[PDB]
Amino acid sequence: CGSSSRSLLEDLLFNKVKLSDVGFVEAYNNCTGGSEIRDLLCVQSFNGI
Amino acid sequence: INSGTTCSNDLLYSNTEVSTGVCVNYDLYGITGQGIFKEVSAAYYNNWQ
Ligand SMILES: *[C@@H]1O[C@H](CO)[C@@H](O)[C@H](O)[C@H]1NC(C)=O
Repeated sequence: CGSSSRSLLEDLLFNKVKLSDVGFVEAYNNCTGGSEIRDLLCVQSFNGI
Repeated sequence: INSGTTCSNDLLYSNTEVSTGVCVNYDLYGITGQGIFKEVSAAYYNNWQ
């Protein structure tokens, strides 16, 4: 199947939650250029936090 | 002589040399900082903002 396996109740839990431990990585990757307007986590990450 | 309200070349370059896409240092309209110019189209600004 492949090791990316949540569950369905885990999906319902994990779709209403923006900043989980994978949303943080995929939002921190998005700081090279902004590319829509801006982000808040990029302003945090470029300030040491 | 050397004192008054009629100033001669005391103001800086104020060039129209916007360097897009790169990380630079800026002071436009009073606000200092280190960032990026990046061209885009948007129209919620007014002619006094
Ligand atoms: C990252 O950026 C891309 C394009 O800029 C966008 O499609 C995507 O939704 C962004 N993801 C996050 C988590 O901000």
